[PDB]
Amino acid sequence: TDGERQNATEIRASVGKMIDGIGRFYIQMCTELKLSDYEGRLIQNSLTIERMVLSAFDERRNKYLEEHPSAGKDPKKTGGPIYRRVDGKWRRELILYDKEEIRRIWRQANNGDDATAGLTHMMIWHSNLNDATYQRTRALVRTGMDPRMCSLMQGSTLPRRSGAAGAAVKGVGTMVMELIRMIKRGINDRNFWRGENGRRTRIAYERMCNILKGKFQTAAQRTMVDQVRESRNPGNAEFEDLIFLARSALILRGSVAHKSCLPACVYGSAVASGYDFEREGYSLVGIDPFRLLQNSQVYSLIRPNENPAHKSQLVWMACHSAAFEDLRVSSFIRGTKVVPRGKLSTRGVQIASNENMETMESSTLELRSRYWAIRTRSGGNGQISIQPTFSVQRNLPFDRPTIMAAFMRTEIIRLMESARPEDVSFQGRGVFELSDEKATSPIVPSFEGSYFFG
Amino acid sequence: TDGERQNATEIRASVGKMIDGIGRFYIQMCTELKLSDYEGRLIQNSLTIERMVLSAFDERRNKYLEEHPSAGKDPKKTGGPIYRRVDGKWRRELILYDKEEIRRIWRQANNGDDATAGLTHMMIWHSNLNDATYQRTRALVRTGMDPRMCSLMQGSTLPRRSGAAGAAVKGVGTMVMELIRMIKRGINDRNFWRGENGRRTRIAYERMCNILKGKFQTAAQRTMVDQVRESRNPGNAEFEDLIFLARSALILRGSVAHKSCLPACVYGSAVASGYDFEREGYSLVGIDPFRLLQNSQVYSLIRPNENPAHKSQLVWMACHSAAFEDLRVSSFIRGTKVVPRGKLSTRGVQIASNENMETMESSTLELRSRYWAIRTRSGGNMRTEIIRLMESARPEDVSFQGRGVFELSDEKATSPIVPSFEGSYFFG
Amino acid sequence: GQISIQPTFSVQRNLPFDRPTIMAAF
RNA sequence: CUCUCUCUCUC
RNA sequence: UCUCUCUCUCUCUCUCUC
RNA sequence: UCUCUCU
Ligand SMILES: *[C][C]([O])[C]O[C][C][C][N]C(=O)C1=[C]C(C2=C3[C]=[C]C(=O)[C]C3=OC3=C2[C]=[C]C(=O)[C]3)=C(C([O])=O)[C]=[C]1
Ligand SMILES: *[C][C]([O])[C]O[C][C][C][N]C(=O)C1=[C]C(C2=C3[C]=[C]C(=O)[C]C3=OC3=C2[C]=[C]C(=O)[C]3)=C(C([O])=O)[C]=[C]1
Repeated sequence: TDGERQNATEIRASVGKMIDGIGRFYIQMCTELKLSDYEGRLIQNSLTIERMVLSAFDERRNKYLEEHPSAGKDPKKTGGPIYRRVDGKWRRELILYDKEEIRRIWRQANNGDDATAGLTHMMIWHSNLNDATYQRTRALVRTGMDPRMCSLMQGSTLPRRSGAAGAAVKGVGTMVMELIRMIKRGINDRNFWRGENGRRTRIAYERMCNILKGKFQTAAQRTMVDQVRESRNPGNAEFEDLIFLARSALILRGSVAHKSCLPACVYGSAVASGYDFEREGYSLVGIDPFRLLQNSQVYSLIRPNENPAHKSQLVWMACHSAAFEDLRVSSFIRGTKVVPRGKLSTRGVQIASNENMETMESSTLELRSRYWAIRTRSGGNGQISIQPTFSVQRNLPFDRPTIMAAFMRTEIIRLMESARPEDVSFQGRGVFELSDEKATSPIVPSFEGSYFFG
Repeated sequence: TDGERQNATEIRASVGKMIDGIGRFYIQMCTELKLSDYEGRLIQNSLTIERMVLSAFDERRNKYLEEHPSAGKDPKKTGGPIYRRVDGKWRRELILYDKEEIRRIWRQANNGDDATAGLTHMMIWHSNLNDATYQRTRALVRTGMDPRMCSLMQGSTLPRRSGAAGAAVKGVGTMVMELIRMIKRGINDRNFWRGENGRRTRIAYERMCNILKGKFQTAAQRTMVDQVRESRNPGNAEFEDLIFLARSALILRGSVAHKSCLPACVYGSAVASGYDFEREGYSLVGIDPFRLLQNSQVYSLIRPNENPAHKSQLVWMACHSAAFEDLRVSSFIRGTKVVPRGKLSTRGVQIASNENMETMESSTLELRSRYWAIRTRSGGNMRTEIIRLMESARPEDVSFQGRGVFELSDEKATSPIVPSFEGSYFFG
Repeated sequence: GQISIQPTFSVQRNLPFDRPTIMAAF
């Protein structure tokens, strides 16, 4: 430390510059689509604007669309549902925008640079919302994985375009699903793993195996992944071995990064208020997102016979990526009880085309938490040598068995049997108050369900 | 010898002039902060004064603060918690000072010269205190190194500003961690190692690899570190061998210099007593630090329900950089048993803002040792050969044969006192 | 359903899991 | 290596 | 002008088998 | 320019 303060300050400015671009871009798009303050703060409108940007920068898909155009949709225009309130009633009109026009607007907002970090940030926000709202058991079964490992499905909807940043936030289960699909295509297609393309697939297979390996914590799990990577022609043996690895991650949890990626409407309102993210800096794991949401008011479309609080809790859960986190800890931080998914009387945030946009009313989202905590990239759960300082005739002791010791499957099973659902993790770490911006005094909680998707 | 007597005497005077500058500057700042005799001898006050000077001379961070000012803090002013005792009770008030005014006071105390040696000496003292107090497994786990090699993290908190002198006192684990960060940055950023800045990074990578190579002793370790240096685009492979090299250092330990950097309060007291370090000379590895500590009285702020002896032991270990040394040898030198870190009923020396500065009392630190020893820059005595060497190594080979511990009255180190020797691991 | 947990916040809670069900399929 | 180095930083 | 003993309580990353 | 909690 005392040298990593500078590095910490550097990172804060860089993330603040990304947040500024998103807000500056949203403000520009709002004034170009002619949206009022209420419609500018609608979460549905922000979703459409964000998706338009992501599609405009999808180089591969856009190229495919040009070569093989869809029916009635030219591959040069994007858009989505824009909801406007006229005479008190809500109406939806599909907006079509040139991808070149959107790309220029985004680049101009970020001082002429591509700034793919802002795009990946929005993609993470969509992934968090998808994780908190929709449960993809059909993909789990279709790949052969047990549908019970939904706690490891973090960032399963993230597109491959989100590298590094996206890969850090995605979980063990999603990573294993990517490996399995690669294995299945190799088994079905003999040409796979062979030829010029097979070389490219092999390097891709190696890279995602390494990042999956770094996600684990126990040495036994890492050694098991290392073996699977070495397989030149992976088959059922690696298929089953990876399935065991995913099952092991339920007890020996991996390191999944958790970041609070907010909707662009929040950033747009903050930037329009004169707030300078680049100057004071930002952080996706600190108090900055929590403080922003406290002062930020966001509206949403509420379908008939839907509890506005439950939708607000769903958006709150997506904002902080707490879909798979303990209900008790989430309830403590929010201050109001968090309900499991089965007891949420609401459908997804995004409104469908076939929906009668005449019985729909709008409500303010209560994205306010009583407490604030630090998001963790870690899962759950001495000196062995000496360095002489004085010129004395002693003997320099060392722990010979342990040092030389570091020179499969039964070991992993033994590790999880010792583990019990009572071990205290993150000892001494608690939840702070919104007025405590420096994380000085933690508030350790004392703790009926704890599974959101239970 | 007989020609290095002059060289040794010359070096002693140069170090004494550095200590005189440190003492002279502390005296002026105490007189200029209006601190009484008791408050001046408080270790908390000395740290605050030391930290003010180090930040006043941080050109890079000061420049960044100017360009990108912080919130509520102007980048031209520095300071820290100053603890004043009036009416029996202690209170803390933040002092704000111009970094240029601090610089002028420091420069004037060194006869108008920058005297970067004094600043680095204070930086080593802070690192020694941090090493004995706090254990940084988070950085070890974050970089991918096994947290069990906490004995090689000597001087891990030292800023990069301490070159040469700083690198000599820092350990293999810190050097490896620095390289591993470079490798991690290079792997993540493809533009790393390329362009004009890549060339500057390459020279830094080479130079820090060279000092790591000189830190090692066995020919096998030097050759492997030589191989890691030759890599034009280091990656995961160079990641692994550096980790292996770090693990080998637990058995085939490197040569890490150990210097006794005392708090500035001790130097200020000595200079006020009339001691002329320039005339009498000084040495960071000899008896001079021990003889200074014997006659020096220093106070500290004690949190409620805290043993003063344990805090005094923590300061004693940080003073002589005995954080990673054998507890038996440390206990033998001090004369009172040194307790491991887990059994210390004390927190860090520095007091936080969120701490109620009203139930805090002060105690005298017992920084006196029954014996005194000479600090060492040495350890003790491809890849398959490296593993073979540490297999032959046993935790019973006697090192420093015939070299022992002397008496405070034996200023020439004539008659050694060899110890005969239940734990031995501070962080265990 | 869900039979495990993945912490997001740094708090002193205990990470629950359905131990009998996880070890049943072994 | 029982003392024989240090004038600072990718500034 | 910060804080901390003992697994990440904050150290991003400048997007994809294009 | 699509839609979906939970084979
Ligand atoms: C394989 C091969 O083919 C690959 O190639 C690559 C290169 C080419 N490209 C070019 O030239 C261009 C591009 C573009 C784009 C972009 C850029 C960048 C980023 O980041 C993004 C993007 O996106 C997009 C594009 C195009 C189209 C679409 O659609 C999308 C450009 C612009 O933009 O302008 C130019 C050029
Ligand atoms: C690298 C680049 O980018 C830049 O460069 C620049 C160079 C010129 N200038 C300079 O350097 C200067 C500095 C100073 C200082 C100092 C000196 C010396 C020493 O040692 C220390 C120091 O510190 C400081 C400074 C400044 C500021 C601050 O803050 C600190 C000067 C003075 O001081 O005056 C001048 C110049």
